[PDB]
Amino acid sequence: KPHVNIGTIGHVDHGKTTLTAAITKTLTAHVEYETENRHYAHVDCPGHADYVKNMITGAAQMDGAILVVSAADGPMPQTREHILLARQVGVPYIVVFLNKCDMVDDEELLELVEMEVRELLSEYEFPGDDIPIIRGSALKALEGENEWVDKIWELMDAVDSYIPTPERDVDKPFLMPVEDVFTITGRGTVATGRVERGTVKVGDEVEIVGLRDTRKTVVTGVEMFRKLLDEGMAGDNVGVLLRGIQREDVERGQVLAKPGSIKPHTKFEAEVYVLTKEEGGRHTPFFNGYRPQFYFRTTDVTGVITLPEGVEMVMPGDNVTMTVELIHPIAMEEGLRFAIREGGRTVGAGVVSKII
Amino acid sequence: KPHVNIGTIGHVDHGKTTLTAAITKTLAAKGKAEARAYDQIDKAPEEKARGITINTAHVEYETENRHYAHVDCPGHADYVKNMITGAAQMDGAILVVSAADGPMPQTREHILLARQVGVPYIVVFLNKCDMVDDEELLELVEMEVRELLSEYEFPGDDIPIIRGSALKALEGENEWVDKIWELMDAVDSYIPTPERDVDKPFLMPVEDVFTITGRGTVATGRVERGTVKVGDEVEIVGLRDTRKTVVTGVEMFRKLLDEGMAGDNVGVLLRGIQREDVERGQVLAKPGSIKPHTKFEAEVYVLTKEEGGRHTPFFNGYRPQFYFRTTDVTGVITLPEGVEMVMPGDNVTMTVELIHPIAMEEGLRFAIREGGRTVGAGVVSKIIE
Ligand SMILES: Nc1nc2c(ncn2[C@@H]2O[C@H](COP(=O)(O)OP(=O)(O)O)[C@@H](O)[C@H]2O)c(=O)[nH]1
Ligand SMILES: Nc1nc2c(ncn2[C@@H]2O[C@H](COP(=O)(O)OP(=O)(O)O)[C@@H](O)[C@H]2O)c(=O)[nH]1
Ligand SMILES: [Mg+2]
Ligand SMILES: [Mg+2]
Repeated sequence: KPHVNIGTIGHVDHGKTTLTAAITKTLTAHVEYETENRHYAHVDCPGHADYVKNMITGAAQMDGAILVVSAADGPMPQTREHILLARQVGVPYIVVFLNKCDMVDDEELLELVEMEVRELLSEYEFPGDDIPIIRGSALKALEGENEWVDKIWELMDAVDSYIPTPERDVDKPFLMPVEDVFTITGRGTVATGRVERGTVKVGDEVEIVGLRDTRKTVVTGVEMFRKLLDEGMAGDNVGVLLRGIQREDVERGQVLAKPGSIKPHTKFEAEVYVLTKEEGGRHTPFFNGYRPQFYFRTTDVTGVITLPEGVEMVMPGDNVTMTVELIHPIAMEEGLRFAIREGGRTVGAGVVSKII
Repeated sequence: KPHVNIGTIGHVDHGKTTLTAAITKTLAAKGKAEARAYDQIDKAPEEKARGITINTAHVEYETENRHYAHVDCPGHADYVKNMITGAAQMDGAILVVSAADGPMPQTREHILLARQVGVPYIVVFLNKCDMVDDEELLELVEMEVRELLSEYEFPGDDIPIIRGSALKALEGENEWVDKIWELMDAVDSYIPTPERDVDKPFLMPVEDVFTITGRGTVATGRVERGTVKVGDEVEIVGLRDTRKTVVTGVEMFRKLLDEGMAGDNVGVLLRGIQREDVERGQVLAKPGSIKPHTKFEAEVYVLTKEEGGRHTPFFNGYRPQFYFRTTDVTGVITLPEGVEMVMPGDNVTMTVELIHPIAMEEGLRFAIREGGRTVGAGVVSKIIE
């Protein structure tokens, strides 16, 4: 049965931890649980920076989120912050659990809160008019009341049907980041790496994207050492041979890809979290014009940072939306994670939020 | 064709993982390995020796002569645990020393651990010679490394020391690549090929003893090394005076076999032996091949709380249980000069005196147990007579 990564977002005390427990009983504290047609991994962080860092750099990468909103309070500023963040890091779908409905029985009051949640979701670019809003009480559900346990079921039905099962890596357009390039004596040039997505077979055309102008060629070999010939797929460590390609023609940090499926860019917006000293970062802040290294897949490229209008610095442990201009193009899409390094220290973790 | 377990040891940041990557890439260019990404060897997965977590990378490659399984580990604590209780004993090690820093404290500790766990042979890769062209400084570092090896009884005058650059080799610079070849020739030549378990002298730890009507007195266990068949002479070694007798049969699933082999779970029937003459914790062995001892030195890793172990230190005179193969035996610990207290998570050398003898030899692993939990993992480093 398919697996999906999700979690709970929304303002402090609105009920994420209780909902999380009520869901598990019915049917960064990780839990797993399953529905009839799907298995779930579920994250519930204890507030503040924990959400920021799981969402920018976490073990999972959320395929959808449950926004918890307390009927008693309405949307608060962390409700907004979390919706904004979700958009920034690429969370593809949101279902809402309107919680604490045991405390608010005026239907008219519930519809007010509902209207405002939808508007707030639509003010980022989520489709506020189509997102499921399930009325409930995680507390009364956890406490066994059949009335409210039923709505945990309704929530999980809405999760099953509205948050699609993510596209499997093997079904995506071929992509292999080039790890190294060398000549095998008596043979020729190979480009090695671990296939990230899709499938490749001898005779396929690929593009070599990033660092230099894109070129297209044909795959003349795919090898997994002493195990496999002619094909590879997501997860495989392979050497790829390419028609007409010498060592001067392919390098570490480029990618092999299905033609047209990914483009090179030098300029993008990203959401970045600045590591603390204790996390391995520096104690000093980011600033406009800072020119660290950006690590995207298998290479690192210098880039210049610009901070938002009227932000002069960003302190360790904080996050911001930054604009970046790289000195060389790199293959990239929205939602791609990267590290920011300077010297031998990881100073930042990012996700590409928009391509310019 | 012959298979050999090796690995890279040495102080943090000296270049172990970059060397490991460089070897795989060098041999990959000759169709003799899979080239392995530095970051995949560096970010080593977790392995799980019973409540103990060890971050361990495995690569494989071959030279003209042998197949190598090569281990590399991110942190000093991983090497501690790997060497004392990791899944593969090393048949040899490559000691990486930065020519820019010289020997450092993990350089010493790893040479010391290699000695304590019985690593047969060390070859040295004097790394980062791209940073150091002063011929005075090089020969100084090599003399220090040689002295340090000799201090722990390695043949510091015989040991090969290859001057290279892991980083330049990994980048493809031909002259540095040559030094990877020089290293692999030193590995092939100086690290001996280990004996196979089946060619070693028969040994089986006794698990249980009972009588089978119409067959005789049977000692069960799993054959560890060698082979056994009806008519062979065996000794019964440990816990009481050694006795020699004839194997009268070997059974598996209640049926008589032609022979039992390294790996088989068998019952060995023993001539002239009653059920009280043999017990759990004794070993059956090729006569003369193993001796019983009560006193030994060991290198011991003391588990943390989190691994299931103690939550307080122990002291000189600690008298726990020592679990050798199939049975616990009480022993008294004497700590070395200068060592007064041992904390959860420490590794130390100790002397032990058991209350009954056990068949043992240098290299034999054991657990230290107390109140039915494992508190330590040890290797017998020296027998004391
Ligand atoms: N009345 C009511 N209280 C709830 C409900 N769900 C949670 N709470 C309570 O509100 C407080 C905050 O809940 P919690 O799950 O920790 O909030 P979090 O900060 O979003 O994880 C706790 O006292 C909960 O027991 C509910 O459905 N109804
Ligand atoms: N200049 C130079 N640097 C090296 C060489 N070998 C490794 N390094 C660098 O030293 C650092 C540590 O190497 P690493 O292989 O991870 O050391 P390990 O902890 O012993 O695994 C890295 O920055 C390497 O790229 C070398 O031969 N020359
Ligand atoms: Mg909570
Ligand atoms: Mg390393």
